[PDB]
Amino acid sequence: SLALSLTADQMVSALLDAEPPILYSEYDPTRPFSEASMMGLLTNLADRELVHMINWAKRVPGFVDLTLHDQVHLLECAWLEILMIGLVWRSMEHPGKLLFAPNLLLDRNEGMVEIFDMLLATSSRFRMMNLQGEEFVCLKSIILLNSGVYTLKSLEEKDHIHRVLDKITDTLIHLMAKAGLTLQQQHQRLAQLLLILSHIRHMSNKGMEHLYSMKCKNVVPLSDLLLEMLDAHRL
Amino acid sequence: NSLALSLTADQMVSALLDAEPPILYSEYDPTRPFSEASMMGLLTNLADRELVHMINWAKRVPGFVDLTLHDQVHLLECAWLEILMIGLVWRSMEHPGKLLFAPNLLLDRNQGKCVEGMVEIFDMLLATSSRFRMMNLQGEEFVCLKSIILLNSGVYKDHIHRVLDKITDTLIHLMAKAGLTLQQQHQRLAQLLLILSHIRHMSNKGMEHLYSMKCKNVVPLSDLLLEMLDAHR
Amino acid sequence: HKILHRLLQD
Amino acid sequence: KILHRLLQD
Ligand SMILES: CC[C@H]1CCCC(=C(c2ccc(O)cc2)c2ccc(O)cc2)C1
Ligand SMILES: CC[C@H]1CCCC(=C(c2ccc(O)cc2)c2ccc(O)cc2)C1
Repeated sequence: SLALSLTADQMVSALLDAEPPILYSEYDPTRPFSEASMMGLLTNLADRELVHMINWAKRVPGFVDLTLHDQVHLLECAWLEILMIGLVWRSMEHPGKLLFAPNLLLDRNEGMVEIFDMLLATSSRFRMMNLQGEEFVCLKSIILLNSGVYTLKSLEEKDHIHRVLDKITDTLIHLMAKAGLTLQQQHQRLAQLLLILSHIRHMSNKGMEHLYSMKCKNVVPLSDLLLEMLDAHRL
Repeated sequence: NSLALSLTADQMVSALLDAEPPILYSEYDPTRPFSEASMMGLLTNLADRELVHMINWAKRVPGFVDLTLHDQVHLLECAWLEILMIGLVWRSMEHPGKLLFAPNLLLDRNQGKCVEGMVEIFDMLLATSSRFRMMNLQGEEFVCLKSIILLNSGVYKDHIHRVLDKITDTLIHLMAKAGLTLQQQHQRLAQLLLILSHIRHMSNKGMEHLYSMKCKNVVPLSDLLLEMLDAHR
Repeated sequence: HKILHRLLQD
Repeated sequence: KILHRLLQD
């Protein structure tokens, strides 16, 4: 693999160039919205983001080295996690608000509000740490590779994922050392970043519950792709 | 000011090791559980007793007692199944393909193959156990990870932040003490913390099943277990 | 109210 | 399977 041959700077450059764009929603301030229609907007937005995410994943160093079935599994496991850390990243500069889209900035106003507050808290954590763009793309790639690494010779695939994950770890430290952090500060910041991933996992799990609670209630037309991504978490 | 931050690394390790709860036994009777009633019966009884030890363990975790009572409640409600699971995974390290809920309660996936929607969580725990085993996870490292789970999982803040940093220093200290290079240290630190995301995932899937177990009528839940469960819903 | 509130005192 | 299709492209 060429992913294991990349320097930390090359790794960063690769991830930065693979970044998906920020998409617009169908939000219209002159148009009235219910909770049902607002979920419709987000569903539509997430569906279009998924297509970009899939092509982003293919440009994550080491990802296409895997079998298609393993590629499918990782994305099935991580898609809402990746959407959420993207949402949180976009919302850093907007305290108390979530920037779902450049034209969709929502503040806190069922347990949907709880998930909302959880996202706000994570965003608050990002800005207090002064999370960098180079760090963010590393974090996002880690989520993709790690979230499903533990759901014959399938172990060879699992080994490769671990080695790439080690590479991203090396890359994170490299970025922090370049930022002038002491060794103690590097280890502490590394831990801080990775602990956030546990929180992102939690929000994703809670998010899937609500989306499944949604789907069953007719309430909102889920897209064909979202239905399949969602169904993977039901088994 | 908390005395947790004033502790040396070795003192932090000693405090956590001393705070360790015991490994409890399940009820005897050598009947291998192959029913959803019997096995959930055994697991509920064990977890209920383990919870009481966990609560008193948490109070001996440096920094924890410095929090308000409500913050202590919040963290335990958020993390209790995670804490139970990482303990289970740790106990099962030396028994590949098996989960050691207790020294006299050793289950394999074929028993998990009962009970609707548990074999998946079973497999996840087995994978985590194997991972800890292949990493040669040490007891001193384990108690640091378990304390991190307690303090982090419901953290959403500055006191907890510094204590979490202190435990990070403690983990690094242990790895350096074990003779690891700087690169091996931060690589191992990353590997251990990434597993915590999987533990979180397994806990959330576990809550769903426990809630599912509750909604039916199979095992009487203790009032304590019911309140811990309700906190997640 | 909560059992946990009592147990954390003892 | 939509995801498998888009990945295979
Ligand atoms: C259900 C919890 C909620 C929390 C954050 C906002 C959410 C979604 C989301 C998250 C990030 C994002 O960029 C776009 C959309 C979402 C909404 C509907 C859907 O069918 C899929 C995803 C989900
Ligand atoms: C298949 C393993 C997993 C599935 C269901 C949830 C589990 C646990 C459980 C079961 C019943 C219960 O009321 C509270 C907790 C458990 C976890 C760790 C431990 O030391 C004891 C019990 C075990």
